[PDB]
Amino acid sequence: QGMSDAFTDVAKMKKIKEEIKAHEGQVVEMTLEKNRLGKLIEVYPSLFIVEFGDVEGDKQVNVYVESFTYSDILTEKNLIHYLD
Amino acid sequence: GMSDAFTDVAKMKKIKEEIKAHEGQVVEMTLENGRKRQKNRLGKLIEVYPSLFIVEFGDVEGDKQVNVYVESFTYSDILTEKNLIHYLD
Repeated sequence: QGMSDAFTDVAKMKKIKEEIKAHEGQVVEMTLEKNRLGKLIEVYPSLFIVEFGDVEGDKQVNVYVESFTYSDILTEKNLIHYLD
Repeated sequence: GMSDAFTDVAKMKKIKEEIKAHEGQVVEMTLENGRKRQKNRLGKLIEVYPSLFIVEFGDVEGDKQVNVYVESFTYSDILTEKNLIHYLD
């Protein structure tokens, strides 16, 4: 007895890409497996871009931009949560 | 001694101006290494931000590629000549 179809790499990757695209322009909470809030400023086919340091509740002196691959999420290197 | 045209402050101001002015248009870029430029690429300057800019490669006529991808660059990357850039009309 194993994780359902919902947890195959192909299913999970499909969901990750969908969820990221759907949240473009909105706030995300992200970790490095020190949590940060960022704005999802750009979403592209092979990468996405987050601006950190200027979200209310997580304001920092340094405002910077970081790119992530979808693999960063799939592999659980970085965890992401989509804030409404 | 090179003139004030080539001080870091001068060059940074010009880089930022040139990128801002060229948003939406085509750039030619290549990595600094030897005299004979290798693997030059054409891309569209699709976004300009305060700390960086974003180029889409692979869909410019004359340099079309199977894979279309974006890459971001800092203004420091250009200032320090890690990547070379030219603004095509």
